[PDB]
Amino acid sequence: SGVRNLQKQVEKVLRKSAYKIVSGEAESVEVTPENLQDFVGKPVFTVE
Amino acid sequence: ELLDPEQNANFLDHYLDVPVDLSKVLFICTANVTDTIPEPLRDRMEMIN
Repeated sequence: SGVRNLQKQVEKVLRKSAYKIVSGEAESVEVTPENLQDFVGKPVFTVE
Repeated sequence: ELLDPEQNANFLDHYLDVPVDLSKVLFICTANVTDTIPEPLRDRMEMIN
């Protein structure tokens, strides 16, 4: 019910993007859902 | 207060009142199992295995 957990996720995605900028390849990371599983890994819950 | 990404930058403790600025520190933490750790602490950090 809280938004704290999504706040952790989006943090993680951003900071990985920071690594992709300053040293990584892309000068402009473009997250896409197909890309997403890279950054935040594979889905954990689905079958509510 | 240590592990808060923003509030580590102005950490203070009762002994020496003066705020410290830990923002540049690269903390690391080690736990044998990820389940016992309480949720508010456990939810921030990545759990590599």
